[PDB]
Amino acid sequence: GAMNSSNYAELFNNDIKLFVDDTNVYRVTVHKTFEGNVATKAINGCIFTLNPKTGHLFLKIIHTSVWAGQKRLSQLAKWKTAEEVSALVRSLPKEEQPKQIIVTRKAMLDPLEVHMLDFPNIAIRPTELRLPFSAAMSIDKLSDVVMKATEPQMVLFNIYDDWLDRISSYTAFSRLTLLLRALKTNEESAKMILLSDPTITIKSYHLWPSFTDEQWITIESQMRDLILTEYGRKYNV
Amino acid sequence: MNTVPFTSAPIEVTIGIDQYSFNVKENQPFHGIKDIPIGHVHVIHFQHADNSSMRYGYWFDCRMGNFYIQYDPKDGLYKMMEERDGAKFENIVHNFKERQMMVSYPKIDEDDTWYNLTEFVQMDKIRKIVRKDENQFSYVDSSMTTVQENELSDPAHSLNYTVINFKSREAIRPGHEMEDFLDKSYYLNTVMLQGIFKNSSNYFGELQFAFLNAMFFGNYGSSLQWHAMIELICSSATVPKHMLDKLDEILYYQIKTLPEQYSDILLNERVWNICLYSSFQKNSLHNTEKIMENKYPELL
Ligand SMILES: O=C1C[C@]2(C=N1)CCCNC2
Repeated sequence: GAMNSSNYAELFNNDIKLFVDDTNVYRVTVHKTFEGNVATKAINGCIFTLNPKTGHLFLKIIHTSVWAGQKRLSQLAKWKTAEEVSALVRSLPKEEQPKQIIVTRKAMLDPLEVHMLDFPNIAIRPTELRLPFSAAMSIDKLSDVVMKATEPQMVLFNIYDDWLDRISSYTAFSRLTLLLRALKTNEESAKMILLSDPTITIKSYHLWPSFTDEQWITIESQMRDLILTEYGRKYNV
Repeated sequence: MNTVPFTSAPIEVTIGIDQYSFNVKENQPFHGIKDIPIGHVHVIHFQHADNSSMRYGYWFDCRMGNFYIQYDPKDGLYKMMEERDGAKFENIVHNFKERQMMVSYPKIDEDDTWYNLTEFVQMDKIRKIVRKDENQFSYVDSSMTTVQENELSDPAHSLNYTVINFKSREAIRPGHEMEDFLDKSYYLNTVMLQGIFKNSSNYFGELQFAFLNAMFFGNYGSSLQWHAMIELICSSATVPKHMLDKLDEILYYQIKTLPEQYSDILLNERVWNICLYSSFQKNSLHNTEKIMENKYPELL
């Protein structure tokens, strides 16, 4: 059934599982036409498919050409997401295939279930967690590969960098969701926090800066402050 | 006009014959039902006065044999039986009629309701659904489960309708996942009509039989069957025009006959709102939509 605060540690056990987030699959800019009507222009998107235990991110880039000539794109985007996840699973060796796939939005359940009928033993689950994966496109290296793509492409990342050398996957996921929640609440401020010290750099093979353990504690505190801040600025408290 | 005699009526019971019903008191001198129209299947059904639990009854066609009812004090129910001695049977019936111990099937001449509810229902098909090949009639009760319910437990006592499952490999062609899930025409026309039933008459017969078992016995699995077969048609963008017009007539008479006070348990709000207001066929069921909106506007 649904994944929530009560069965949270299940994410870090040794049953392979993947989160799938479809928020950034179908992306548009809205604009005025010469006649003064409104129209949309699609831009490249991505499926965010994440193993929360290992940090492996399967970033399937969705090139705007897949929408050409198609109707009802918001609906199509859910089925295209399901199609690509099913294709990913089929491409993996049996012993790497997930036992569960957790979708971040309930509208993905039926599309994914139907595309995965061949895999009756893979559980398709919703979640009551409000996960901030829509903010993945605030990570500069991910936004860059998506916007530069000229054709469909899958790119593999570890969204935890080398953190698992020092911390557990529960703690790494907690850091990830704090970073993404901050970037979603105030991207400018969050990015300022992460880069304000030019002596701390991002390795070429990494997504986030090379913080020491002590620096991560400070960064994490600054992200909480930001989130609580914006929560006041928003509600006036 | 045929007759189903009763040996006796030892226990107080409400007896149904098709859409009619009457009360029989304990040891009342009741000896059966006469003037039953030839040409239709029929159902004779029972609810004991001391245990309204388990409605039960028998589907039969008097053209297929001479049938009678006899109470079994060991198994505690009224049983249908076949009399093979045709002379014995004619003799029994004639005596009971002469003594006027039979109720008359009370059909009004203007009234096509039973025909309209059983138009496509065939005894030969009912006997494939309800498997008990040694009898020519078929027993159904409130508790019998369907093959689909059993997949999700005695097989000899199950209702073998075709299982309708919209999220199944049979329903979904590889490579047409979105297309086949949002427009079920493939599953309706190729899998069910051409493949399983053979024609729409057979499909409507199972649809009608499922409704009647839901209505007369409160059989939950039959109600699920009825709604699934409706939803499969309404969710198909490509349906022959004659099927849609006939479906509208079928459903009209089912909605018309349903007890007003059972609408809450026999009608699925989601399916009916979807079929009448969202589906491909939302504009194709004029008679059904009009009677539903005037009889059960709450459900919608
Ligand atoms: O299992 C089954 C299916 C069927 C009889 N037994 C075949 C005729 C169509 N539905 C009923």
